[PDB]
Amino acid sequence: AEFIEMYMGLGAARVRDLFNTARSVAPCIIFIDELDAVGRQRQGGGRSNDERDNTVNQLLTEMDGFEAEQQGIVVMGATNRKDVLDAALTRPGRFDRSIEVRRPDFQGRLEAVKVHLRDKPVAAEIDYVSLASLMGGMSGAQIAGVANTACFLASRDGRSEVNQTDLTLAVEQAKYGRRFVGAGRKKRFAVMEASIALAA
Amino acid sequence: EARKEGLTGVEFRDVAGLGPILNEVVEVVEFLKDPGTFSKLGARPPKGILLEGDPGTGKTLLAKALAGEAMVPFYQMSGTEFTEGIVGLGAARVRDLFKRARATAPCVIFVDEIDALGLRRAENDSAKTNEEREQTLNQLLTEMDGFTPDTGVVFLGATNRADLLDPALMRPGRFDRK
Repeated sequence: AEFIEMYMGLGAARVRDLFNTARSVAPCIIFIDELDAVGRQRQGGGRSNDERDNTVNQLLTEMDGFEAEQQGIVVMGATNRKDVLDAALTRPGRFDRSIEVRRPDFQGRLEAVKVHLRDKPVAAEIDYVSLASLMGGMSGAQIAGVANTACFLASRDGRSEVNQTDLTLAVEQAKYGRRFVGAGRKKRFAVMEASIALAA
Repeated sequence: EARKEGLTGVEFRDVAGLGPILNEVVEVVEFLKDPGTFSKLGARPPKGILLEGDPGTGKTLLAKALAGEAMVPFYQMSGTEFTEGIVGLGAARVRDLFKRARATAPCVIFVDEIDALGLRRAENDSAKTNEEREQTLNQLLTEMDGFTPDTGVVFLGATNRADLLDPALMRPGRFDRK
């Protein structure tokens, strides 16, 4: 996003200065976030394709380029989808290894539930396998969020930490969310779900 | 001088028709009243909050009510307040204002129609009119990017069109909530 600029010819300038400082302080590791928003495939398209394209071109001549190398510096990038970026970037020789970051598994959640409460007050009556199998499908940021929410609900309750029962409610309201429904529209819901249950 | 509203006298009865918003504001006013306990929470407060929506719904009617229920200094003024036509002085108003906040911490800083500062500058118009708006942009950029989370300086920002937003202030840590 720092390389996104609508002036004429400063994206390549930023790439060049970044890579020159990296070459000067070698060895190094150059991490670029938001790669999916600049390095999409080049096309005719609008007039941004006159400069946004040019920018990417600079990149294509730094990681491989001439001079045959700088040091062998490691470059890494944060993107969400490999298929959106063009074939010139993600080809081997410019990005050799491609590793994946999925959502936490059963083990990942098993250890992230406790690792997120090491710096958080909490009681003894907790079984981390229960919450590891109880909130499968959320991201790690969401585990941080549910821990934050349980702590804040403790704050609003007057206690400093939380037992099982209330952080379970916190995660369940982080899943299904927390509106008023009349008493005549409520019996319709009751009747239809009861009939579905009886059938199934 | 920015109008120093020491006492605002605004409560949550000074607002009506914003039930769902009432409960996300008590968090901010509790953080304003307790700047030392939220650091004990390990959580970080929202540095900036953007008041987005239709005009006439009560942005400053809510922001001033927030500062009143906090009982803490309130600093409101215009977004074009720093875009009057002399180069560089707009950076002084932002600097003076934010170090006023640093000196009277904890504080509230509010800027209605702030997008006049963060107007996404299109490539259709004048250039020196661009480096002054962008000058003040980078000025408050440095100002709040160098700030600490627990200084008690809560950043209030309001505008009635979120479509003209510049991506700079949308970054996390600059407007942690909307």
